[PDB]
Amino acid sequence: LDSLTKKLSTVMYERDAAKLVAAQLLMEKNEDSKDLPKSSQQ
Amino acid sequence: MLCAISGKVPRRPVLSPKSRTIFEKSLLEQYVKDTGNDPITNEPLSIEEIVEIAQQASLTESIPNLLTSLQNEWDAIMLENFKLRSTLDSLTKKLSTVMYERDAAKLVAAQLLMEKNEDSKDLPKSSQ
Amino acid sequence: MCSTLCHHSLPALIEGQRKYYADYYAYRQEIRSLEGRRKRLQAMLNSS
Amino acid sequence: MDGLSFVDKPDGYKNEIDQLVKKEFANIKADNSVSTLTNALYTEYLKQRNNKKRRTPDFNDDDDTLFLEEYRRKYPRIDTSRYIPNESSEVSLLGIVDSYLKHQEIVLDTLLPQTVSNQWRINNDYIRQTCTIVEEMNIQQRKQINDLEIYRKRL
Repeated sequence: LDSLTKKLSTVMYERDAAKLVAAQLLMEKNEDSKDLPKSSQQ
Repeated sequence: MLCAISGKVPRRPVLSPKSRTIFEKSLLEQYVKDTGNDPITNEPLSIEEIVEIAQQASLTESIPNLLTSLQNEWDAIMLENFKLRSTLDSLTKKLSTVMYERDAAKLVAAQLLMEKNEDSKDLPKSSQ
Repeated sequence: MCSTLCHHSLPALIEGQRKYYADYYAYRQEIRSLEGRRKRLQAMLNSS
Repeated sequence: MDGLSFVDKPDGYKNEIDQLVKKEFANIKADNSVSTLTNALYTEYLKQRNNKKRRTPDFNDDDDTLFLEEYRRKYPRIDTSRYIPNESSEVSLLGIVDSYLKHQEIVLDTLLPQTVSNQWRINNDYIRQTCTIVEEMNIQQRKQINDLEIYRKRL
């Protein structure tokens, strides 16, 4: 019971931790688009 | 002050010399005969290896010991372990939802790691 | 939570080197473009 | 793997990232007879009935109530003897066990502190790491933006 709860806890923590990687990554990827688009335009 | 098997408050506690942990004699003596090793550390341990080391106020209304008290004890044992079996089943199901969602995130990161650096690379190339 | 923060420490501490090392190499490439673009400007004075 | 918790100072981003994680999940999709009766008792939600007999009984019964009557006597004498040895000690036996419970309680809350300290101690080490690298990332981005405009102004 408790030995599985350790796996549950470590996962959920690391999941939402890994989830924040995406939030960061997505906004930087987005920044690269408008930058290049507005530059390639002119 | 407690036993490290049942969750008791032992009447004859005995400590093992391989892993310092106090167990109630009956419960540790049973484990060694089942499989001769220490339950916690999984180290070699025998009955001779063990080293031997409480007041409950019986209620004022102490018939009930045969009927009411004994009934409650086997109710409380029954409905707890059943509910504990229910808890173990959900932890394994909620495990599967954890690992799947984790691996789902891994694929996003891997997909976005190719995306970002190539978008950055394109800005470096744009200058030329 | 102790075992959480214990684990969080060990997986995070490794991720940082990888985070930095990526940006470090990302920076190295950026420096090269900077390092060359000057030279073309420098060669404007040679023609004069 | 890397996502700085202390340094990164919204709920919308959690809701956003949840949807992207959700879309990638759309894609992937030892005892004897004792255990049998115990599991059946818990599942059915019914405890086995005990002897509801000693309490009621009835006078002028028969040979059956002659037994039931004689049961009530011996247990009432055992009862009255079982109340005598309790009252002899009285409250001394009770308060002696009350003291044991206070030694048992304080031990738990000592472990609550030991865990509290080491848990905050691990987080304390993480904090410094977060602030170390967060600066280094800040340094990197500044240099990144410098090139970005530098390369333009050369061309």
